[PDB]
Amino acid sequence: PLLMVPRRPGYGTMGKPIKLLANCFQVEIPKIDVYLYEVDIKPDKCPRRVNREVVDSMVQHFKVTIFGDRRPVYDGKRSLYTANPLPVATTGVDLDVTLKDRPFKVSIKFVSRVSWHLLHEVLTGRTLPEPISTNPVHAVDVVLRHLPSMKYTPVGRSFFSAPDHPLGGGREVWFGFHQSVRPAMWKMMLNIDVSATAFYKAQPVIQFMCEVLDIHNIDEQPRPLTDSHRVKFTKEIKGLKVEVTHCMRRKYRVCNVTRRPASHQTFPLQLENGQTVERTVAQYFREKYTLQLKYPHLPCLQVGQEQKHTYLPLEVCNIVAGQRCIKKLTDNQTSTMIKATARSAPDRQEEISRLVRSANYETDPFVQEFQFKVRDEMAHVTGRVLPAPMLQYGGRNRTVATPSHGVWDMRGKQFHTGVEIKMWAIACFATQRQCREEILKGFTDQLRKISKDAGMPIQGQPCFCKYAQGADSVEPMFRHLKNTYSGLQLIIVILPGKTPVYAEVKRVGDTLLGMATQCVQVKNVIKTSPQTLSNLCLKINVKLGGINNILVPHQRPSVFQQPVIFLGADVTHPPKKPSIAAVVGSMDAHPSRYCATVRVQRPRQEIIQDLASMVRELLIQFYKSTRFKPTRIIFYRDGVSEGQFRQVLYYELLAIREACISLEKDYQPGITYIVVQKRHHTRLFCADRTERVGRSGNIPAGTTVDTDITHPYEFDFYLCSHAGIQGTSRPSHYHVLWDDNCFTADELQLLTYQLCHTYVRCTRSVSIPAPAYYAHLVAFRARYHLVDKEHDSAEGSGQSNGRDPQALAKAVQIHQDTLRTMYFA
RNA sequence: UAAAGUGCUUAG
RNA sequence: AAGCACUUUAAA
Repeated sequence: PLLMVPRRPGYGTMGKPIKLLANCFQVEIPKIDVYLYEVDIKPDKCPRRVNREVVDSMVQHFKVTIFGDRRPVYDGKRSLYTANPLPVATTGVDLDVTLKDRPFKVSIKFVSRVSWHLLHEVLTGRTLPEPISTNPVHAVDVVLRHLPSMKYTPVGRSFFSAPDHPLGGGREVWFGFHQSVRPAMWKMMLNIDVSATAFYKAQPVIQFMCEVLDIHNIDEQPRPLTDSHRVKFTKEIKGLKVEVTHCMRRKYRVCNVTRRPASHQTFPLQLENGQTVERTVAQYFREKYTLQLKYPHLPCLQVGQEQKHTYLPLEVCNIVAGQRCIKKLTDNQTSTMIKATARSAPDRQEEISRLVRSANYETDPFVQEFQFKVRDEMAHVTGRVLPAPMLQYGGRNRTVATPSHGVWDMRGKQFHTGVEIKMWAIACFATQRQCREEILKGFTDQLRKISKDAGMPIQGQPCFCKYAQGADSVEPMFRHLKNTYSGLQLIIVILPGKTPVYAEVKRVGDTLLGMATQCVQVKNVIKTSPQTLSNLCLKINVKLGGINNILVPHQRPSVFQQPVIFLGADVTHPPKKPSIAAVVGSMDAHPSRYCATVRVQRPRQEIIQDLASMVRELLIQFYKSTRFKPTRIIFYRDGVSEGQFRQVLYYELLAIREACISLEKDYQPGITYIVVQKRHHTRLFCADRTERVGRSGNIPAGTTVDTDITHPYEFDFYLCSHAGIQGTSRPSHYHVLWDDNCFTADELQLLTYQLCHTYVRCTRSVSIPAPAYYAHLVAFRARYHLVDKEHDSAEGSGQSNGRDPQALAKAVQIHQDTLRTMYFA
């Protein structure tokens, strides 16, 4: 049966009101039935751009019969839309279109009609809405997307165009926007955000090579390139598109570069009657084209197939404009781009506004034919700044921290329940020359002092201290350390940086060894900063079950008046690699301690294939530490795309239902299902310049919005719960997909904001609630758990196929000592 | 691998 | 290529 998403149970009333601007723009649509036609192109699986050009040419030539004065819109797929009905029948209409010259056949056919009248009735709330191309909001999206997709180079939901800001290496940054539409209160809204990316600069291939290899001058010192030069240049040119200047335009896909120059590059010239004349490329272009090759000492692009084997000098080829860099940018290019692409919050807002002001929607033919009117000014909103919760730390005095501006420090505070660390070891995978014995000795001295001042005094001398240069030497070492020492709290592995040592250390200490490990980079060991040490101590104390702080028992919502558990779930995708799904669960009464379980799943699967069992295990452990039955389950979810919300819900909800049918008997606790997501393109700004926080100029921590830019009838809200420091903050969006607990807007909003302050790894306000963050961490920890076994699967005699049997599910299974604990930090 | 925030990821 | 990069973080 169909599911029923609960509606708005009310709006929020808590917190200081604040005026805001938003990138959402209103859209006037007529309450008119508009007609949808299913378009099929006969050469299948083509680019969307060529399909768009096909239909444009079709409309150009076939208006005498069919389209006439109309100007339909097309999604690049099997969806065309038209304002007035079209003079074609139920049966399809096959038309021929021309475009070396390869024509297409197209079959357009009416399927149904979408009523924007029903949409207008939904947005105003006059009618209750819940009793691909067939929904009307998608048609609005297509109408608004049609024009920019002809003027600008389209990527995904976004649009770019050429400007000049060289990144280096024949690359440049193209600016542009992201466009999206969504139904909000009273009006369709249009999201427009600023984006930029990397493209190959359009220029002669001579200069592209010149810029790739940094041969600043080649004219005056004419040099024939090298082996290393050629390898790098082939790496950077192989796969790209080039145009030929000696023939009007002529475009090829370059697939290799010759090993030898045009002077020495010989091919069998093909004569009529199948005759052969061996000739060199430079000779060929001299005798057929009357072209004195300026650089015949330079190699040639091989554009043709293995049968044809065409050879073009770099001298005549240009880089075709409009090809985006897919291969990873370097460190240098990344730094340069973020130097150029960085915008603070007010800068970003004053960019978006001028951009949408330049778009001139009033003079867009495809907006005019559908009687659209999009608002030119940003959306004015009013939001509420929630009150941050207090946190009780421990010690003799029981200090309490008041988080100002979504941040506090542990300086002067102690853990609620500190732990003594009696037996501990340390393993430097750095060399003797990287850190002297004295360096690590002082490092450990100050770590011990700061730990005692944190209320968690790590006591005594290191039980073990030894260097190691072997990645495959961590399995023996740990084994030794497990048996010689009985009751070892933890070890520390100091690392030189990125290394497989970390992967195998985590794999052993979490699956084989089953003991606590804290890894530290050498620089932080040798350049000591107390803040780093304090965060390390936080992670360690949590790793030994020590509760850092608790949420003040007084300042809490009424939901805590009953045993409640808190769950966060996340799924991470391979890109034929396995997918990883993790779910966590609070173990204590106050939301600080979490256990977790993790499973492996089919690649590219959004839904969580197995859920009930996982929830089962979690619930069990809750009883084990609570002896109580959780009456309310608060499920936080991240990962599901907006396209596939409800059906996932069904299984997941019926899974949790199932997981609660098992425990005891006649057990139906209150389930509340919320989906968190940070991917959206809604960005809220301060309408009052005075209230911008920090140099970034963001909104304050605790800002929430429940009004005219949110959902018409479903229970969603924005909560920018984090200190915005760098640029425009990302307001995490929450959407209530289920509530049996019947909670008001104020209650759930402030609960999520409080959960954003209960993060153990950081004495700050984090963007999303703690269970979701922990689930993400569990996913990544399992991802490292299943890295291809060192010196066994890699380079098996370059990728290696996985082992699908249940041993893969046990390669992610955690040693029993490390499963019940918070090894996530 | 002290951490958070951010933007490039990477999805025709 | 799961992984980069930058900014900030225990003076008073």
